[PDB]
Amino acid sequence: VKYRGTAHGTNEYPFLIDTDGFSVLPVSALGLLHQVHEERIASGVPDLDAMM
Amino acid sequence: GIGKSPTGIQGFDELTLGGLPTGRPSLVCGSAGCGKTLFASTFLINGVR
Ligand SMILES: Nc1ncnc2c1ncn2[C@@H]1O[C@H](COP(=O)(O)OP(=O)(O)O)[C@@H](O)[C@H]1O
Ligand SMILES: [Mg+2]
Repeated sequence: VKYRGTAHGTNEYPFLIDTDGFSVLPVSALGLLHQVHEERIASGVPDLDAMM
Repeated sequence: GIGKSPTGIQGFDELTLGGLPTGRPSLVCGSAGCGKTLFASTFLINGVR
């Protein structure tokens, strides 16, 4: 509600109580920093794989 | 017209057409955490600087 002295999150964050305890995975922590790879994966269908 | 004191906040100043009145008291209402203390602080800081 109020954290005096610096910035912070202001939205309502759904949290969970589990065996570990408090767990909070805010949706505002996701970032678009994804290392890409040049390898290819095999679907298992030869025709579909060759189509691309 | 009446006197007005800019508060540094450009958007608020242009909304008020100059800023808060000069020589008159102003009330800032709001629950805890709304930002009244910061509003006053930037008021003073911008006025001085
Ligand atoms: N560095 C900062 N960046 C962003 N927001 C801040 C920062 N510092 C304080 N705040 C905001 O200021 C709020 C408190 O402001 P303040 O006016 O002092 O309390 P109140 O609104 O109860 O009078 C906090 O809830 C926080 O959101
Ligand atoms: Mg306050």
